[PDB]
Amino acid sequence: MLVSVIIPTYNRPERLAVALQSVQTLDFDSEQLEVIVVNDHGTPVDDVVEAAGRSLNVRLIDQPSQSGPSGARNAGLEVARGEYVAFLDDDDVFSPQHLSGTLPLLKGGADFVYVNINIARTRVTGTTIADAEVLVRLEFPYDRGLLDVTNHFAPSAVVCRSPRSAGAFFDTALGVEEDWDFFLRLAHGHKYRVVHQPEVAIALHRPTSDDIAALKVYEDNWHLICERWPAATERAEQVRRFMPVMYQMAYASFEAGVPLDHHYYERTLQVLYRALGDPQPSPAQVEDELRAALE
Ligand SMILES: O=c1ccn([C@@H]2O[C@H](COP(=O)(O)OP(=O)(O)O[C@H]3O[C@H](CO)[C@@H](O)[C@H](O)[C@H]3O)[C@@H](O)[C@H]2O)c(=O)[nH]1
Ligand SMILES: Nc1ncnc2c1ncn2[C@@H]1O[C@H](CO)[C@@H](O)[C@@H]1O
Ligand SMILES: [Mg+2]
Repeated sequence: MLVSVIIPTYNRPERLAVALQSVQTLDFDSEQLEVIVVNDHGTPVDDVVEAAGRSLNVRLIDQPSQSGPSGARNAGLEVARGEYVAFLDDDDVFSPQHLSGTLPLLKGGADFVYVNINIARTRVTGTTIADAEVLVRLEFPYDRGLLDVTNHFAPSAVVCRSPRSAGAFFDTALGVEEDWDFFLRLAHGHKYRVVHQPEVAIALHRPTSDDIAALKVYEDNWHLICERWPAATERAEQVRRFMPVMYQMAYASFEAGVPLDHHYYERTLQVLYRALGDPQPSPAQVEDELRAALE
């Protein structure tokens, strides 16, 4: 009724158990909450789901074919009855404040809250987020249009007004950055009021020919998405120009068989945020920082 948790899942029955248990330890009245698990035509997870359902109002949906996270999430958005929807990937965990920390902002007039993200390089549980080897923390406020440049959060961090009621769904033609496209669909396409909640955190758990072709899917979907959704300030429209620069440097390294920094994208976001801010750096300066971020 109040909140629908949507968990797309695929061949990770055991991570899905951790995510569900992190819903069960929510500091929240469970009579107001439903959970929708969507098996994207992988190994069955009935016994995993029938276990948690002894406490949560849980629904298991079985896809007719492997549809990608877009098609699986959409299946959840279609039946989610909550005024509000909270996405949770099957390999991530909520903190117990995930809803008590976001719902007051939504009831107050927000349409879309994202919380802080801890990039967890060790597996954790919901009540033990702050016992993990935290590699990076994504905590960028919404004051600069960073989200217009490229994505800086993840669906496990998002609680938002019923997208089925807005008629806003995931694009099934995108297997990567389908979330970036969806966030802009809500914020621009449907004028959702985006608000950052920095007092709540999730734990997000995260070959050359292999790598070059992989990042190329990302750049090409990033161009697609940029073209579909123009930036809502001129500075952000200018700072998009440094993304193909960052890609070119990534490709250069990959071709020389040199590895990039572990979280070079997340170091890149910090450079792009800087470039969007009060004293504006010259492009040669950003370029030098994109270097360090990637080295
Ligand atoms: O065919 C698939 C693959 C995955 N999933 C589920 O989708 C979620 C995300 O999959 P995962 O492999 O964990 O994604 P990440 O690599 O962590 O992130 C991807 O999905 C993110 C949102 O989770 C986007 O931010 C990024 O573009 C993209 O890299 C999880 O619930 C998966 O179980 C499906 O339902 N179907
Ligand atoms: N604009 C973009 N948005 C999201 N991801 C992007 C991206 N450009 C590349 N990537 C690639 O996807 C992974 C990011 O964590 C990593 O594989 C790599 O950084
Ligand atoms: Mg993941």
